[PDB]
Amino acid sequence: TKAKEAIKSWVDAYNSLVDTFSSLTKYTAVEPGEEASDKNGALLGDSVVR
Amino acid sequence: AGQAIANRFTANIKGLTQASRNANDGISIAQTTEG
Amino acid sequence: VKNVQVANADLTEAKAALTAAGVTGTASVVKMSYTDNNGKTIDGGLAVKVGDDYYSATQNKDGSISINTTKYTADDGTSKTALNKLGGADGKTEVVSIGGKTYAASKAEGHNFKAQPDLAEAAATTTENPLQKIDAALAQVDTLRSDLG
Amino acid sequence: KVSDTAATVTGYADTTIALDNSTFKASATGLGGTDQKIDGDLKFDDTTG
Repeated sequence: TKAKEAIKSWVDAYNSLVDTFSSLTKYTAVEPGEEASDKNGALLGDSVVR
Repeated sequence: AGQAIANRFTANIKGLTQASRNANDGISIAQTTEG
Repeated sequence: VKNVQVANADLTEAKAALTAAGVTGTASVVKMSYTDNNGKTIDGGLAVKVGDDYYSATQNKDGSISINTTKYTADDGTSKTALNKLGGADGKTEVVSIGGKTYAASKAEGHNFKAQPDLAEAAATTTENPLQKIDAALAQVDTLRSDLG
Repeated sequence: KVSDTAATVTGYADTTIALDNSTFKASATGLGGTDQKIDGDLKFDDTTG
């Protein structure tokens, strides 16, 4: 039981980390492409998250 | 000249649009390559 | 059978296919079995065995027994009807003989080669040098890494 | 491993091109009589031979 709960907590922590990274690298596609969209991740294209 | 500065600025705006379109295409490149 | 029936003693369907293609002659038809260490075996169907080669043949609903000849659309504009073979080291998978060589049944059948020129093929055995192919998957990741960088 | 098993014919074990059927029926009707046209298609029997 203890190992099972530790595994569940570990996978939940990793999933939360991945969700945070995905939301932090958020982007929105704009058809005109005149300028970068407002809904853009600050650390988008940076070597940090990758 | 008024027309010279006018069409230079309009070409600058069009170039901004095109360069930002290519930049958004690069961001979509990054997203598809992430997938 | 809606068609006129002649027993497989004459083997006129294999005769037609092979001789009209002009590749080989008549050969018997046997049931296919999966010899394995565990011993599992499922019968795909009574298929033709030409020498070492084994061409898939299936029985239809009306009792008709015909070689599994895939009618794949070719670049000539007409659906070429070519008899099929086995693929993979397992031999369980059915593959199509196109252009003189074996291909997987994924894409090219059912549409002109003008859309898809080359079809993906399945290796006749386990894929060559597996450790180097793990290295090649890492090299694919490294090519995506070069593009990303 | 792919192994081959010898087995008898499952049913009549027909074919694709086969023997021509129009001339098959014509020959069947060529024996004689006033009317010998066959309803349906012509098949094989064991009691007759």
